[PDB]
Amino acid sequence: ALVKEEIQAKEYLENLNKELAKRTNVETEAAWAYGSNITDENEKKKNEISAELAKFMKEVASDTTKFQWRSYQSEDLKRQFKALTKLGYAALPEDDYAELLDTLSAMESNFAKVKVCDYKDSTKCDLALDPEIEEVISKSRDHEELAYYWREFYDKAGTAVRSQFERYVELNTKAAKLNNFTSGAEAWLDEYEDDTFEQQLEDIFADIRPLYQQIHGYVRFRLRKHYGDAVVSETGPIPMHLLGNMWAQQWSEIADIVSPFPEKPLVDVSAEMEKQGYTPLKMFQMGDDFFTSMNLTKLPQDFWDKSIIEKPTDGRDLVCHASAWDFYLTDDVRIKQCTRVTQDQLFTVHHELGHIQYFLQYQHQPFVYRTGANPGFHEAVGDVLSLSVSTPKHLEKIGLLKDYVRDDEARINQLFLTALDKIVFLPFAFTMDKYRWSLFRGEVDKANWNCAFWKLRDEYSGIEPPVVRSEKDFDAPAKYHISADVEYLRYLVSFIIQFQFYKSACIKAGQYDPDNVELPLDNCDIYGSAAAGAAFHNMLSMGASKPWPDALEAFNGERIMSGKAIAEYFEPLRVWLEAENIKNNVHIGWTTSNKCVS
Ligand SMILES: *[C@@H]1O[C@H](CO)[C@@H](O[C@@H]2O[C@H](CO)[C@@H](O[C@@H]3O[C@H](CO[C@H]4O[C@H](CO)[C@@H](O)[C@H](O)[C@@H]4O)[C@@H](O)[C@H](O[C@H]4O[C@H](CO[C@@H]5O[C@H](CO)[C@@H](O)[C@H](O)[C@@H]5O)[C@@H](O)[C@H](O)[C@@H]4O)[C@@H]3O)[C@H](O)[C@H]2NC(C)=O)[C@H](O)[C@H]1NC(C)=O
Ligand SMILES: O=C(NC(Cc1ccccc1)P(=O)(O)[C@@H]1CCC[C@H]1C(=O)N[C@@H](Cc1c[nH]c2ccccc12)C(=O)O)OCc1ccccc1
Ligand SMILES: *[C@@H]1O[C@H](CO)[C@@H](O)[C@H](O)[C@H]1NC(C)=O
Ligand SMILES: *[C@@H]1O[C@H](CO)[C@@H](O)[C@H](O)[C@H]1NC(C)=O
Ligand SMILES: [Zn+2]
Repeated sequence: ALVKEEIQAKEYLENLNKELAKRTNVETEAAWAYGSNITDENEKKKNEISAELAKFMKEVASDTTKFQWRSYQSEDLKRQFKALTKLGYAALPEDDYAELLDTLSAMESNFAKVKVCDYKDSTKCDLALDPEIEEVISKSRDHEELAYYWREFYDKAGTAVRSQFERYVELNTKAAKLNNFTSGAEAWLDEYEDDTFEQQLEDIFADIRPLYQQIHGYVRFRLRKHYGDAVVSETGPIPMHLLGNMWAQQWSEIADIVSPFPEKPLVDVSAEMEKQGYTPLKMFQMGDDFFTSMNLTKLPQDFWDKSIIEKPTDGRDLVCHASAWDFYLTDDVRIKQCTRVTQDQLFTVHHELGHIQYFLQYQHQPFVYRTGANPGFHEAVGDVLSLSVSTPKHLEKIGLLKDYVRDDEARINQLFLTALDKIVFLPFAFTMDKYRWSLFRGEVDKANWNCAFWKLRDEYSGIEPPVVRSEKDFDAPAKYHISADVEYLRYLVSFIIQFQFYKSACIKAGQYDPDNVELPLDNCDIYGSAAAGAAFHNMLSMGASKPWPDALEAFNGERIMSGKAIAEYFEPLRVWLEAENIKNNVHIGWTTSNKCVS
């Protein structure tokens, strides 16, 4: 009978979860070694261990059918069993799985090994994205130099892996169908446990889109005054290489030329960090300080002993796109970041430590629950702190911002600066997965794959390549997450929900009151707030033990993903910007791009 079986099932899960942590530890160690040191030997080791774990997962999924788990009384037990039935890529036949792993490492290693030649010196051909190319894209205001680096990078990181990407799409689809999802789109969306999730995001995006159009319009106007109308047209999509980022995902790097009030202060603390002798170690210690100040968990000794926080100075190849690592034991958590001493990197450190904090908060949970409530939650944690770190309030406290007068004009500058990071990103993030979903779902013919990418970038973001592209190019994998097969919707979700978290954390900290002019949301610092920390502990400690609305409820009593909070934060900017665009007769919207030839 079922009563006795459910008792046996509980013991089965308890033992199996422990076995899964231990087996995954081994896979994670091999993946860490490869990411830290790209070699053919390490590639082989990583992929062989994964193949072994996949084989065990197949046996696990098979064993779940021996339990009448759908008949059980315990929602908790049922939730754990359901999690075990979900094989993902491990559902593929042995050979197909091995081919997929080979395809994935081929794409990640290609991305990591990209080197271009110096614009001024065709002899020097050892410039990597991190840090050499990214430095030029962010700092150069020479549009031809910018276009050179754009083309060189996209050709090498994107086009070079078209055939691999094609095989990846095929195997991803085969895997999804073996799990009885329609495609990889549905497989990814399953992580949000909500059949209306896509529509919810369409609705929120539609609400924020008009504000994005205004920012777009204003930035284009300002870029015309800098580069001239030969480079930037009034009515067309913005040439993306002028936006301070290789993928135009955030535009904060060009704030100095597009800021609302150029004669007023613009927060840029990179120079002060260098002046005060900041190091990657100091930055991480400061991040640790922020979490502990909120009564959250201190970084364990394993973290300091084992993390890589600076780019290695030997000749080795490695993945320099930052990552946080859970090894599924106790306190064995790690970061690999090629850290630089900049304002942006200080935020990145806090983002990374948000992942690490989540690992520590839920490490007592059964293995299947040791992940985010949904992927967006994991990405949001560190950003909530970064929002307060970025405030003039906090930056003055740590002596990085000097002689600052927070008048109305300085406030608009700061809000705009934040919008260039937070609002601008929304259409970008949506398109990363809208694109891959359409390929996964078989909605785009292979002959149209490249211009399908640029069409979305045009439609949603109103940006375009600096030069004419065609179906002879393949540009999507020039973005890390696309080469590395990392779902991107998590970041769109994060950028929305992080303002729900921030607003509530600020209210809890007594740092935000909508009726108190002295406590604006955009200058809230949650540093040292145990009350804000309590909310985080209540939520993060749950891991994936409950559907995400219950985790949100544990934080602030709400159960609904909402764009209300992000709109609330940016409302003073919206009012000012709508008026400024009218005052300057700023053209809003864009004609269809001519930069991708069919
Ligand atoms: C994705 O969807 C797939 C369907 O599109 C699905 O594939 C199906 O999985 C079924 C298992 O759940 C499987 O059903 C079995 O069928 C066997 C015979 O099928 C053969 O002939 C078919 C032609 O008619 C072919 O198409 C097949 O390829 C096969 O060759 C049966 O022998 C088998 O039966 C046994 O098991 C049932 C299970 O009973 C349940 O559990 C307990 C038993 O302890 C019961 O008390 C309880 O009431 C409950 O019913 C027993 O009742 C029975 O006595 C036998 O022991 C079973 O029906 C099916 O064949 C398979 N394919 C298809 C095309 O349907 C995938 O599993 C899905 N994948 C995922 C990951 O979810
Ligand atoms: O390490 C990562 N992940 C990252 C990348 C990665 C994923 C999978 C394998 C390997 C690596 P990253 O998001 O820290 C990560 C590394 C630094 C920035 C982050 C990023 O990619 N951000 C996005 C979005 C973005 C751009 N600018 C910003 C600024 C602030 C927040 C996000 C953001 C990007 O495109 O780079 O994941 C840890 C994890 C484990 C288990 C569950 C959940 C999470
Ligand atoms: C990189 O890996 C090689 C073998 O693949 C190993 O011999 C070497 O020690 C590693 N290098 C570093 C710097 O760890
Ligand atoms: C710190 O957190 C602990 C539990 O983690 C809690 O019991 C304690 O009240 C918190 N300290 C403060 C000052 O709130
Ligand atoms: Zn992250």
